[PDB]
Amino acid sequence: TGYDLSNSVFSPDGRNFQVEYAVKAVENGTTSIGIKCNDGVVFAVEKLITSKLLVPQKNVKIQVVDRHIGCVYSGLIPDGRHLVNRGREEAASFKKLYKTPIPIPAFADRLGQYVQAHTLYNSVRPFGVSTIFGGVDKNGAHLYMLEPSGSYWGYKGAATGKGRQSAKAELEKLVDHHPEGLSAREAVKQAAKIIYLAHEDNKEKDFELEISWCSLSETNGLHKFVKGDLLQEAIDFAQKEIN
Amino acid sequence: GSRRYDSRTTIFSPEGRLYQVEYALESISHAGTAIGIMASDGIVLAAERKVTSTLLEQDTSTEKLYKLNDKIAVAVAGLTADAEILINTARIHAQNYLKTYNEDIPVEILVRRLSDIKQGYTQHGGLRPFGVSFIYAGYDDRYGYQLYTSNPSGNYTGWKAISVGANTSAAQTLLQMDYKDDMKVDDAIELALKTLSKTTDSSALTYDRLEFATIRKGANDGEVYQKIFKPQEIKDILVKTGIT
Amino acid sequence: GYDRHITIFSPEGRLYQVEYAFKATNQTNINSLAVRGKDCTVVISQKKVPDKLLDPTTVSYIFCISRTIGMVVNGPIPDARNAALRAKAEAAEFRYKYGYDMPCDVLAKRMANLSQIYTQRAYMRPLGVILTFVSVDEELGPSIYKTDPAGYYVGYKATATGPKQQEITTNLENHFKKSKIDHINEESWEKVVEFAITHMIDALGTEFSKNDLEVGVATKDKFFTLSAENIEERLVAIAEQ
Amino acid sequence: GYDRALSIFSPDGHIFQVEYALEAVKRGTCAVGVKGKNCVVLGCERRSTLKLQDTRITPSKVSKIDSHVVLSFSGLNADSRILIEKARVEAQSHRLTLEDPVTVEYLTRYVAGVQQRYTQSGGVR
Amino acid sequence: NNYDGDTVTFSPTGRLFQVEYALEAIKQGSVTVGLRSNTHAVLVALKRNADELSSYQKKIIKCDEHMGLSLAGLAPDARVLSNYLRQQCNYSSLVFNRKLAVERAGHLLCDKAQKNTQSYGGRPYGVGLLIIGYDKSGAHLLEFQPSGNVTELYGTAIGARSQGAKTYLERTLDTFIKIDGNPDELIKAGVEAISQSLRDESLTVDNLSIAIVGKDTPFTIYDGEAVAKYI
Amino acid sequence: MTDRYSFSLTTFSPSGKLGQIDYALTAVKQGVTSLGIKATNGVVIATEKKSSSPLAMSETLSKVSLLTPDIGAVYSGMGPDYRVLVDKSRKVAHTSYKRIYGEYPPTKLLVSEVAKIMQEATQSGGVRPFGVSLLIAGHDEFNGFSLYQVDPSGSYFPWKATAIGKGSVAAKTFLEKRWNDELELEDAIHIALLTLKESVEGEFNGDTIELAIIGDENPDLLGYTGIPTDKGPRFRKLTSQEINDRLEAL
Amino acid sequence: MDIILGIRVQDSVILASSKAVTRGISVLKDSDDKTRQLSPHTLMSFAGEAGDTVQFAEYIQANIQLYSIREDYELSPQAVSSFVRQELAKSIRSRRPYQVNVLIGGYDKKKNKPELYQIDYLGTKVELPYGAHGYSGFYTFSLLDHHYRPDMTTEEGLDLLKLCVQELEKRMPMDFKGVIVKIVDKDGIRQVDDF
Amino acid sequence: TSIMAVTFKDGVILGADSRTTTGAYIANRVTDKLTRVHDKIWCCRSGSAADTQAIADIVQYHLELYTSQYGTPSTETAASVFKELCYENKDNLTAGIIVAGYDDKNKGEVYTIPLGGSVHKLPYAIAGSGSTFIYGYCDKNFRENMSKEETVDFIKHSLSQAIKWDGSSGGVIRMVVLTAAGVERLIFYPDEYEQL
Amino acid sequence: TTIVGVKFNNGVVIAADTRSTQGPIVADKNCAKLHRISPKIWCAGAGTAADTEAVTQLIGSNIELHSLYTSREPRVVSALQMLKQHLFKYQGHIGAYLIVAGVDPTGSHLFSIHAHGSTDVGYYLSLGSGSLAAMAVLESHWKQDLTKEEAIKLASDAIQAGIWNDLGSGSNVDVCVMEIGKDAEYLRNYLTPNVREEKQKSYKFPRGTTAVLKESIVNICDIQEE
Repeated sequence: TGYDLSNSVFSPDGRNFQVEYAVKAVENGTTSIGIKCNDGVVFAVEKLITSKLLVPQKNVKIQVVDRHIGCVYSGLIPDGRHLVNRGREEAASFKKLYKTPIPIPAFADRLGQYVQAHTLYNSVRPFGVSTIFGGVDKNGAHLYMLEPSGSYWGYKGAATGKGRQSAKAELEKLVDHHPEGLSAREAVKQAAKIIYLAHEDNKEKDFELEISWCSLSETNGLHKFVKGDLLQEAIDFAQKEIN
Repeated sequence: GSRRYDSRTTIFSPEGRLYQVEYALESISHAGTAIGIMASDGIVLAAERKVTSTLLEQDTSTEKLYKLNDKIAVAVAGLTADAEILINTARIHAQNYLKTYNEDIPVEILVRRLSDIKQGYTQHGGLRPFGVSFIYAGYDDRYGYQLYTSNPSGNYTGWKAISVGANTSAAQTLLQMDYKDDMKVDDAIELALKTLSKTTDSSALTYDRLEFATIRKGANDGEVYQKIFKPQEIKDILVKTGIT
Repeated sequence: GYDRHITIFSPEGRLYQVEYAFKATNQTNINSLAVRGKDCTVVISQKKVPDKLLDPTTVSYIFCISRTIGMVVNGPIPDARNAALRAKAEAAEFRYKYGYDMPCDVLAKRMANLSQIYTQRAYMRPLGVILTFVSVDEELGPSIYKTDPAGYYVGYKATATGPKQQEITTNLENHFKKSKIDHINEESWEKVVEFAITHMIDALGTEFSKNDLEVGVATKDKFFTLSAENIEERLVAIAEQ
Repeated sequence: GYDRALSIFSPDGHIFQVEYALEAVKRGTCAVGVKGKNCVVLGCERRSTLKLQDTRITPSKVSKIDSHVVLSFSGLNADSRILIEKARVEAQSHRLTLEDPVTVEYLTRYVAGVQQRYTQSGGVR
Repeated sequence: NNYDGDTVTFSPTGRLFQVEYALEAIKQGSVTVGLRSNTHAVLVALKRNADELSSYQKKIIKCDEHMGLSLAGLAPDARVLSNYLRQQCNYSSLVFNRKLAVERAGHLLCDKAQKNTQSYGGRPYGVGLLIIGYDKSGAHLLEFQPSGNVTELYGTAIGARSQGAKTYLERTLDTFIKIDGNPDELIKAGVEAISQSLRDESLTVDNLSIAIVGKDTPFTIYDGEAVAKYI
Repeated sequence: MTDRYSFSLTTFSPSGKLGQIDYALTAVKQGVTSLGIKATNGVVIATEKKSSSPLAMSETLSKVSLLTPDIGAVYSGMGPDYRVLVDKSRKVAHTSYKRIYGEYPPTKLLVSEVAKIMQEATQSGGVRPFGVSLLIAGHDEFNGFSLYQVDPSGSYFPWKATAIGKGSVAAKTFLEKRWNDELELEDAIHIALLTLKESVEGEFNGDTIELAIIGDENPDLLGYTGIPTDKGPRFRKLTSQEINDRLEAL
Repeated sequence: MDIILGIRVQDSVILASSKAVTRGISVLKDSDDKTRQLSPHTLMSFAGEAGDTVQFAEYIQANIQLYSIREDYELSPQAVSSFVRQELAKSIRSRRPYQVNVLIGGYDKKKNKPELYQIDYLGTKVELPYGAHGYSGFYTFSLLDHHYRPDMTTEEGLDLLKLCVQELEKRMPMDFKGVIVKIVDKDGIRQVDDF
Repeated sequence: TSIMAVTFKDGVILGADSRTTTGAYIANRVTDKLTRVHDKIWCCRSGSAADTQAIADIVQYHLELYTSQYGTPSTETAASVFKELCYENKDNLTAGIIVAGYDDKNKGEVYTIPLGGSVHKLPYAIAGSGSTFIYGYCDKNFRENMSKEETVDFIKHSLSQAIKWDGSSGGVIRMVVLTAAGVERLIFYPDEYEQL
Repeated sequence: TTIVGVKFNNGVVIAADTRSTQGPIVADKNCAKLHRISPKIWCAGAGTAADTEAVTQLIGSNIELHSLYTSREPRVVSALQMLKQHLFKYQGHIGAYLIVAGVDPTGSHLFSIHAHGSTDVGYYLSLGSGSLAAMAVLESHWKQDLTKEEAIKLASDAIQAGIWNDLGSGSNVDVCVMEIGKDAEYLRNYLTPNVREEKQKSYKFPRGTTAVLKESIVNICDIQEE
């Protein structure tokens, strides 16, 4: 029938068929989560290792907009890097005229111009990725998760991918730990444990720990990748918790 | 598999002739019957309008008679939407020739420019070709009076007397035996009126529902004068012919 | 059946894409209540209980187009942002060329024309959301105009968007009929907010909290949205009656 | 086309466009010509069976492109209102740019090149 | 099942089937094996012909003195992407006066390939590419796939019977990494890996093409008697 | 139908007529009842507002729009579909006419562009034509009073007494026998009130019934004095109180 | 410079074009055709800036010949000057101004009467019994009006031209090395090599 | 016409000369030299009134889109928009611009924009025709964090030397108070500063 | 050319003459300087009258559409901002000196435009070549909140003083009275200082004085049918 034939067409159920198929494309992949704290935001995503031939610190998918905005996606790899490359030219257009970093609440609209339009136009296929970005600006810390259907919402924590169901229940437990949110280093140790509990379905192949955070404490508003002793501290701490 | 012919008209039909043109021929038969006659003293044009009863005022509004110039005249039988585009277009091309060359445009060159517009739709793009048929009646200083017929296929041919609408082949038979080389203006009025009554299901054909126009050479200094006959004057034509 | 499922016309005479666009609004299950006061306008929409969504204090279903102009949207959110950003760009060039605030009639007139343009485009689908533009004019006073997915817009005394909108319209039908006036006689905007909440509870059939409601306030020469403390203050005063 | 694709090939290596284009010539009028030693004779068939046709005002199916170069076709007269006019423009352009009378082999490549260009171009026949 | 003819519609599996149909062109195409190190990089590709008298066309295109690649897949989708990388290497060496990064080249190819696949119609690129190059960070090999993924590996193999050479590269990976600065050990390592993937085909000088590039040794195409010593 | 020929509405249909025209005629017969009457002393039109929720404003919806001050119009169909043509008709009349001719175009030249705009939507494959019917009435010192009817096919024809919408069938016989050209404008107003009652009765009050008349030049509606050549608009709108006066005097 | 003179006699039209073309100071060639033949019944010359008038009359001749083949009828000389004026009107309003003068004359077969039109570099259509261009016309304007009559034949117009050219070369120092005269009558273009 | 701005403890006071002089004739002396693009963010204008009114109005709807889409503008964000327009239009449009706003965090800020445009933080700005005389007078009596009433008399006595000793600059001095309290406009009769 | 205006409580009144002069010779005795924007807002142009009317017909076909779209009365500022953006579209190559005067639901304001597109505001403004002459006369007549009768008298004295001084201004003067809540009153031939004197000697020449070469008769109607 003409219902499922062409996309960008309304359905009698109220939900377009391309939205349900886009979620299934997001569900297939690694597990990406995030944590929004009081002093900043913390990003955590699984890195799938196919074989030993991979070189570490190369294929990392987390890209940083300026210094204050990190970006991570779960979904089709070419569609994820393509959306980030657009936002780079989008964020640079605001700093060009206005000479000021782009606010994160309005930063979701620049990425939404590409995603929400491709759902309307037939000639271009919508993005099949779910992008989780955040950071800290003059208005405070913000964390957003963009859906492939074009909608987006803010989250103190979010989970996407195959393990989004088990990880979302764990993120709600961190709310009961502290009412004001975990610290910068305390959230990294708790985020890695949630990652290690999400490998039950991904245990078929090897995985690599991937964590990036942006806060006002150590970096004073900068987004950097966990390195040095901070990486091994979260590995050994969460390894004894899952025992 | 398949996924063709449903959008662009450039794909040929299994019969070699585009079915879009065949369906345009049926829309021509649904319109009125316009019968032109080419003579040495002028050209007679008459048609029966589609609108009816008493509600529409038929005196002022005439959709089947349009004047491009004091010589070239057209008779519109077909869809109005496709016809209106060429009406202003022909007026632009006719005045551009009068602007550049300062002369009356010949019918052969004018229709050729209009025929390429109908052909360009079937040539480039999937746009709809015009399925309206025009009857071109004009006078030139070389070939004299010229009478052609615009087909939806995009061509034109010379005709002494042409008919459209229903009973197309039946109208050409009645005009063949009544054709005369010495035929005057009044002789072409009565024979075209009797032929139109037999080829149409309505024998009444009052003065308001029927449009009548004749170019006459008997004007001052033999110049071409197009006289549009009002329905009040058309009523007197039925009295002279004795039909009504 | 291929043309009936797409934007092309159908033998019924009415396009099915407009009907499917209206059914997608009730799937979100977001009710809205907007009434026209005397000197002001209050728009209160049903706020689905947040968990992690946006900020816990305020989850905004009401997008402010410009100064003294509010908007509330029903239906899919991804179509609301493109409709909100387009209405802002038309308001900026309007106040620049004509040096005057966007009127409520033209604000819904240009948006209705854009809905018909997207229907004429085969590659792009029309907006499937219900757009309600609310503001308060100086000379014309408070006015509310709602744009259906078909594009039709006209003034409403009390408008509602949602599956239960039939119960909200019916309950508010006798409100203006009893007072025999098209607005609220209360001049102050404090009592107007308390009244719209009372009629909303009886219409939907359940009560609400400060996090279950978002109260928009459209005033003259200024526009603001009540915070969590202002919305809770209206609920406490009603409970003390 | 909405979701449709306009590329047409068919397994026989012969597109349906040219298959049904030759049928219009076979179903149309017949044309014949014979090239003699001192002259070229081109025959043409017209239908006079229809009532009240005037030959003088009717455009002749045999068109003169150049003084020593003529042209005659067989088929619908609608497609001839364009292709013939193209060869007439190139005839005056060849005598201008090259200062050469129209070459029969060169003009033939231009007439055959018009249809050749539309076969490779999309959205046109 | 109409999702195989439409690239703009999301399949029920979640990803287009046209990409999987494009992956078969890599397996049915030429079989190539390559590996790198912290100094040089080696690519061993197989050349094929349609007749005994037909010459073997080179599957290795040189886009830079320090950077090269090898193509396995459809012919048109390959050389078109080679001209894009050729202009990007000249754009960076001119405007920025620096060699093009290996990661930047991968992101540009993904944006150009996805633009044709995501848009209605277009020209989908179904050819795989193994790109090697040297810069201040050393040798790098990024495997280009038509699905839009580019990953950096020490070495890999594509084409028919790719699992034969892939198994040899995984167990010997720790050996090839510690070996650097010697072109004889890196080139000979690729000969034993491709021999397992090739079935019912002899290894000659005209069939195999070997090219190495690095800090000390630039990009050189070894043909004829040049590969007679290493094979 | 929905055949292979209807995938693009610009293509012809096997039925002999364009499918987009037949699809547009359905919305015309399902719309509100509108009409017009051209008398000697003026042109009167009658229409019924579309039924909506009781909380809706009746004064906001206007079934009568003015392209030029001397020319009125009444329509039956979708609301937004009417305002799209009005925005273009007013623009073309003020661009290709008012600028070069220095005056507003007459009713005949104004409707000629309105139909031409709809004809462009019929030829475009992607752009679909509107399914609304247009009744345009005007007054001038050259062609006098005129009332034109624009069909979805893209043409226009004058009508002395006609109607559009669902009540167009019952009004065709009523307006023909009960009204003629010998009647004045005042008698045509009473006939227009009884015409809408034949289709449906409901509430005949002026709240849901919008009436508009075209009279002579009114100096009070001009807005200034100016030169004696310029005259006031020939259109006059009946208020809610003036409509009820003709109801009790009917 | 580049003298082009013409006069319309009773039975024909006498047109004369210069021979020598002087480029700069030196004379490059003493024999050249400064006129172009449109139709057998129409003759038109060109004079003006070097290279602009040569290329101008070419595509004008191609358009007239193209329009004549379409209608199978030769374009009337009266409509030729209207088409040339249309192109000269757009030349002065374009980014590159073109100053081109033409003498358009011939024998109309419809009215069986000759016509001669004079057009300057401004592109204005003017019908006169005689015409010229350049600084040489100033001497021949008052002389032809005092002598030539509508009843003068073709043979007398040739001897009268010899008296004019003799006075033009004697008074003015410029030397065109003779003129090329082509008689335009019902019989068609007839060249005269006696000059 | 001379324009100047002096910051004080709680904000900055803006002022301008309302006379518009064409040649030797004054067309209108009440002309407004201050165009309001925002409540708390204003920009001074001097030189040709057509180029200043154009650039100020083009930015006027930029902050309207910036307010709803992004957020409340600041002095540094709003002043950078004027620089981008004057950069490409430097040859086509020559006009002086002084953008001095107010914020709830950094309080008042003054950014001087030349004819070609630029962004520089300065405690005070001096531009216009009659401003030639106030260079040495304003810097001597300038103080850090001046009082609200002292800043009013500072600019009043600063313009008094420019208005009395230069004809092209003069008229009714209009001073405004940008602070957390609100917007308060002042009007000064000429003889007030002419006797001082 | 002398054009001024006077604002009072119930509206604004303007004054403009009919004289238009091109060069040292007077081209036209009666030339209307009043231009139409909306029925409640009237403007008067100066400088080049050809480009002024062209801009008038440009905005007259624009704001009239927007007035019909909104179905309301456009603001006076809307008339000023559009005319300012017009000169920006032409890049200031068209010198335009006008006066923006009208009413709206907000009130009664006054504005003006310049050659480069500058906009000014004020209660009393002058326009034309007699702008300096008419502005100087009103200097002693300034008073706050003038009545309607004094608005016409004080404006007529400023124009009449410019007639006896500025030669480019004079002949008939047209006064446009615009009152809030009332249609605009257009007074034609209000002040006529010119007095036509009868000739002392008869200049009328009898028939047959001028010589005629030949005569001919042409008809502009259509040719006869018979």
